[PDB]
Amino acid sequence: PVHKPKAGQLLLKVDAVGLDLHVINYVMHEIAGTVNYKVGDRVACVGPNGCGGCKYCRGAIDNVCKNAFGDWFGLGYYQQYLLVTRPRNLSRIPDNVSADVAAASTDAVLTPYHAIKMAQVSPTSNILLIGAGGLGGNAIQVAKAFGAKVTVLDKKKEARDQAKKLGADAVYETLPESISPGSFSACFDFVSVQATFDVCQKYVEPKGVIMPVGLGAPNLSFNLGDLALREIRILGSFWGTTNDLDDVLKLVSEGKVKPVVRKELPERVV
Amino acid sequence: IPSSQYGFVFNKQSGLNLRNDLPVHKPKAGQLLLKVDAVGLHSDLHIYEGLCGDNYVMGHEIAGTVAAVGDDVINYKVGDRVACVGPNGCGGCKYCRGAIDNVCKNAFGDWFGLGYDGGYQQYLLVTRPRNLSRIPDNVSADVAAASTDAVLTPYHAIKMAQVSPTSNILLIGAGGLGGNAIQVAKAFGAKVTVLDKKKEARDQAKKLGADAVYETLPESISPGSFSACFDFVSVQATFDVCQKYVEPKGVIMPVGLGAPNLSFNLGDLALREIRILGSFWGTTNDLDDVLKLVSEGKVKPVVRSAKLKELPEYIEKLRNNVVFNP
Amino acid sequence: LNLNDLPVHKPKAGQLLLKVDAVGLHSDLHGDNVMGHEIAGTVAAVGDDVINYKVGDRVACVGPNGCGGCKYCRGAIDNVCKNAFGDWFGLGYDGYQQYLLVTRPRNLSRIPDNVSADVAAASTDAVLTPYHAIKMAQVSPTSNILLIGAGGLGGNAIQVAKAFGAKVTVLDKKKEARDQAKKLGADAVYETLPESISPGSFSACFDFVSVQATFDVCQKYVEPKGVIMPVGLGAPNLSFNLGDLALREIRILGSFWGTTNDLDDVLKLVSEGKVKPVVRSAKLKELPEYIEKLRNNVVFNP
Amino acid sequence: SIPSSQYGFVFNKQSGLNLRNDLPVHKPKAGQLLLKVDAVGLCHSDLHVIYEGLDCGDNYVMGHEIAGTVAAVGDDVINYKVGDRVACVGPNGCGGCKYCRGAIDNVCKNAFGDWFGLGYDGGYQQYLLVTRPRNLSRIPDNVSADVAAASTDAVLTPYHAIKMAQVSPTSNILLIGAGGLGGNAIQVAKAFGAKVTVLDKKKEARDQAKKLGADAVYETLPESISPGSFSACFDFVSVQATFDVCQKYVEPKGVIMPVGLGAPNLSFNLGDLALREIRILGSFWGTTNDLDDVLKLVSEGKVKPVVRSAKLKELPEYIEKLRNNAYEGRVVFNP
Ligand SMILES: NC(=O)c1ccc[n+]([C@@H]2O[C@H](COP(=O)([O-])OP(=O)(O)OC[C@H]3O[C@@H](n4cnc5c(N)ncnc54)[C@H](O)[C@@H]3O)[C@@H](O)[C@H]2O)c1
Ligand SMILES: NC(=O)c1ccc[n+]([C@@H]2O[C@H](COP(=O)([O-])OP(=O)(O)OC[C@H]3O[C@@H](n4cnc5c(N)ncnc54)[C@H](O)[C@@H]3O)[C@@H](O)[C@H]2O)c1
Ligand SMILES: NC(=O)c1ccc[n+]([C@@H]2O[C@H](COP(=O)([O-])OP(=O)(O)OC[C@H]3O[C@@H](n4cnc5c(N)ncnc54)[C@H](O)[C@@H]3O)[C@@H](O)[C@H]2O)c1
Ligand SMILES: [Zn+2]
Ligand SMILES: [Zn+2]
Ligand SMILES: [Zn+2]
Ligand SMILES: [Zn+2]
Ligand SMILES: [Zn+2]
Ligand SMILES: [Zn+2]
Ligand SMILES: [Zn+2]
Ligand SMILES: [Zn+2]
Ligand SMILES: [Zn+2]
Repeated sequence: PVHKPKAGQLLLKVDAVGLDLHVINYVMHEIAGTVNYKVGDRVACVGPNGCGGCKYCRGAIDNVCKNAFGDWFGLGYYQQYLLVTRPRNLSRIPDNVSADVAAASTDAVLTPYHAIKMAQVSPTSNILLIGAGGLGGNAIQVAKAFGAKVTVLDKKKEARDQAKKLGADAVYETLPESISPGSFSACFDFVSVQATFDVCQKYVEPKGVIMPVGLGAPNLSFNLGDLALREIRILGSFWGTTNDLDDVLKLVSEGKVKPVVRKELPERVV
Repeated sequence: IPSSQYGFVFNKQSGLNLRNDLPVHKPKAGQLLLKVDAVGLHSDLHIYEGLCGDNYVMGHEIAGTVAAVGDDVINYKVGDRVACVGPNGCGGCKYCRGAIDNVCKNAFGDWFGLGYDGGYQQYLLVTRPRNLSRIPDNVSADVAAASTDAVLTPYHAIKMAQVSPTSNILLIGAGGLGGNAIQVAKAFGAKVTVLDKKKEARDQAKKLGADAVYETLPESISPGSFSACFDFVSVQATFDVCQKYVEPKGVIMPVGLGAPNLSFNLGDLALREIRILGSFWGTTNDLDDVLKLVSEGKVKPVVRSAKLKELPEYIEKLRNNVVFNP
Repeated sequence: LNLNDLPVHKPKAGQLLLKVDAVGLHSDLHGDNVMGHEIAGTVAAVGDDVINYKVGDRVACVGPNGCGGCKYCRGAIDNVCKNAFGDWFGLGYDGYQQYLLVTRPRNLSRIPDNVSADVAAASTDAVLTPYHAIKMAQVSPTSNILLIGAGGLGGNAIQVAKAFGAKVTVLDKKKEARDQAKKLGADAVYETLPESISPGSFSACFDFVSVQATFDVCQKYVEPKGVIMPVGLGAPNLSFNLGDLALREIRILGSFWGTTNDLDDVLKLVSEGKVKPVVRSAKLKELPEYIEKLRNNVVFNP
Repeated sequence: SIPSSQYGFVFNKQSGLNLRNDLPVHKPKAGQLLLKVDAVGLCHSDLHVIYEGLDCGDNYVMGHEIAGTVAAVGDDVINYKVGDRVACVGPNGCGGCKYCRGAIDNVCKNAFGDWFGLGYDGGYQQYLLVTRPRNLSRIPDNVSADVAAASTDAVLTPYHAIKMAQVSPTSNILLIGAGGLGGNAIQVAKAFGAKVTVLDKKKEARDQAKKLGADAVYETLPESISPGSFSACFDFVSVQATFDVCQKYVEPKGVIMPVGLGAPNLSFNLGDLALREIRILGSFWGTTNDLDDVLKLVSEGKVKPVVRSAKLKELPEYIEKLRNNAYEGRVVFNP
């Protein structure tokens, strides 16, 4: 029961789609396919699907578009053909990147890329990442590509092992006593419960940044005296922008990031 | 809304000519039709000097009222008052996405009234409504039109230079753009010193709020003491004053077009880490900002109105040294 | 810590001696073994190596008193120097006296000629602190800001913010603070934001109170990508809604006192008439009387 | 122990750079230290001083790329002790002005004419008196003095410029010149994640650029390279012809960094700079924090400066060689 219109629109034949739990009348957001654009172009979808006409979109921040709330690809707006209403929200897949890898890049890589870029990570950064799963594992690779030294905390042995293979410079279950408090230029929390926030706050340096990218609790608290006195910054981050997706696919193209991609959906995988 | 209208079309072979038999386009999905309320008129003269297009309605300073909208237009509705963002960016490239839709490669040759159709007509088809800015209720269409370049352009430069209330700036040339620059810079809280060779421009500069105005900087002004220098003339001599009087780590903005090339002293630029920044027109978001400043009374552009049919008479006048209502 | 035969130190090579002209007095009420952290004076003697100052220079002290040698100080962020914790002027290190030894002259700001020592002293914290926060938030003439709490700091914040060209809305529970806020140039002043103010509409929210309720207003009214600056210290911990912070990309930025360069900036604004701190003068010997008064709730010439 | 006399190379406007065997060795005062020089680099900037009248003062020991070991300290010095290995921050900032306080101690007004080996005494000698020990950076254990010396300028200068340009893993950058500075710039830029294209007029510098990790190296950019396609252009030569290539190939809103000093003046096309919003950013040397960052990159193996050593007495021979562009990479001298 398919669509087919195009006035300022295009038609995308879906080649790969990635797989929500917190969510759980629209087809359900990690999309790569084939058709500023001409038939045969390979493209990936920028989930936040910004309007393109507001101050946020114009802007460089099309991910926080107020007009598109409730109209994100597969989350307000898993199917064989997708009529793309707003072709501005597409990114060209490079020739050497497969549709499967592109699809797996549209969120699992895009999201930590956007946060790392926001934090202004550089080859002198000394960063802490908490949680090395879907997002976290890609965050390791993105961070290393920015030149950073990367320390990973994860409760799960297997995630610690994967983190070592993906290039982390140190991996631990808990930070040992020899790690000085106040020594990391940035802390990225992919878990975001209170305990994990409190470690970011203890181990972030003065003027450093805490990026609570995970969504593990509805509220978090920070110590105010400490945040003020040491000028800590907490920056929210959501998904990514169209330009960020271009950047991600370039990194993936150049071999700097290799996402791990693997419909019994009910039972990252693409 | 009518099916025909009048307007002034430019052709490389025969200049700018009245046509009273022009079509009025129906918007497609994604487009809108603007009823032109005011359209401003030196860049149109440059036309006589051989610059940008071939068979387009001129007029690049445009204010109007949305008359009809296509499908898939959700940001605007009939009756909305809007001003056009001249560079008319594509909206799909990295520059536009971006925050720098003023340097869009895909829109070169497609700017409003300078390659694509503009405001010297009654009804303008806007192919890219993203390139519109809402006119506040207390701002007239005439003043909005006069803001779309004369205020937009210096505002874009001043914002890029990151001027603040601790800035100590030098502006060279207080004419059309320079005078508006004075007002914009004061609204950012800056101290403003103005150099102009013409007595009348110096007088006007005082009236517009400059803190000091001079023909030449006196010997008591220390070299290396201004945080930013904006040069609205841009010949070598005025560049050299910017370079001598800019502070270390300060910025020179050569916003005028008085010479095709300018030289800088390299040892000085390097040692004192001087920055030279190019600036062109402005962005959509800059226009929103400008209209807010105008709305709040912080900037008051100077504008006289006339009927669009009078345009040829005023073109000759400007050529020998104003907005239009269609 | 009490009052008439204290010694006067001779500076070593890299030090200087400051003759105190004015010293300001809330935090004093709240290091071990001279207080007074809002200091203006005149250089009275310099040590052999000192090239940036000479006898007769009028200077104000930047309270955090950074070490000058660490990465934070080198840096541009001398206000968060780890080495100087416990060594701040009048809060761990020695203005409530006639002559102050400045170990570390980099932590001084030249007072402009047309600014009095009294005003300079009242600028060193009451103006410096909100200036530092406003500058960090990158306020501009297009900014639409909310300030909560219009007292000592908040009132100066109003004037600093208006100098940057911002539109300023003030919330305060106390009628008299609302009145002062109106006089100091705020564009709108309220006891509670009326229902007509749209949520998500302010580019920056500065909370000079910083209890939970006041944080929650900042979080409801800050626009996407906007900034919340919890400058007050009204609770030890505050909480934020995560989904909202992430989804709308809100930023919370800590701010502490100010830097040496910020103090140069503040004294320039004061010099140019942009900010006019409110100050009454008295003799330093009167200090104990004014301390009691503020408790049951001014600058001093030694 | 420490001798009371020593040898070194002094510059004077009247008679150029000359060996002297009767130089004093100063005893530090309270806040000072004495550095025994282990390695000192030679820079193309020494040539501008000797042969082009680039005026930095008169009558000082040259050598501005300095690594050594603390030989004695004055009474009040606690941050360093005898035996510490340190490299000098060339601009030798005052520490007390707004620029130094600041984060920009490289453009200190007070220190004009007082830079190590360029107004104040430098490293072409056995023992250097350091008046301001703030302007030192600790050499990590695994970094040799020769490499640290090369790092104080040949690496520091391009690091500072690259950082100022905000190079990232999505940057596509052009570097012109692959000698002392340019070779390091290659490695620094790769550590920031950039794609790097190099131009050099000398075959042996091109060959070295390839070995240092450049993604492309050319004499002249081929036709397949689109104008307006580089996010940043770093010119380590800075003559009009190389500036023009930066200006043709930089993207809109991109940056041109004229780090080299090959002409007294350069010109730009104004219409092009304005229309495409090109930025030209001056960059000088680097800062104390930058040097700590650089030595950490070198220590972590991300940057491996190309350096060959020689005895300080050989300096006049290597000066001639550099003047004729006769070697690649840096040469440093052991006193
Ligand atoms: N901000 C955004 O735009 C955005 C986008 C996508 C996902 N998310 C959120 O990011 C989070 C991570 O998603 P994912 O897909 O990578 O998750 P995932 O399940 O693949 O991985 C979670 C990891 O966290 C580790 N972990 C959990 N609790 C821990 C603890 N207490 N201490 C140390 N390690 C711990 C687990 O061992 C696991 O390795 C989720 O909360 C998700 O809702 C946010
Ligand atoms: N960030 C720093 O570096 C720094 C420096 C100095 C002081 N401070 C802190 O800033 C805060 C204020 O200091 P001050 O000198 O301005 O205090 P103040 O007593 O002079 O002013 C406080 C004002 O807040 C108002 N207020 C209190 N609670 C309120 C609420 N719930 N809602 C609305 N208004 C309320 C009061 O009516 C009064 O007008 C203090 O917590 C102080 O410790 C911070
Ligand atoms: N801005 C600063 O702070 C600063 C600091 C140090 C050096 N410099 C300047 O940087 C420049 C480079 O110094 P260096 O020590 O690396 O020089 P070097 O002599 O070690 O190397 C110069 C390189 O440039 C190449 N080259 C020369 N002319 C060329 C041209 N026209 N086109 C392409 N390639 C060319 C040569 O083949 C050689 O490989 C010098 O001018 C020096 O004065 C500037
Ligand atoms: Zn939008
Ligand atoms: Zn997903
Ligand atoms: Zn575009
Ligand atoms: Zn115009
Ligand atoms: Zn410090
Ligand atoms: Zn105080
Ligand atoms: Zn050198
Ligand atoms: Zn050098
Ligand atoms: Zn200095």
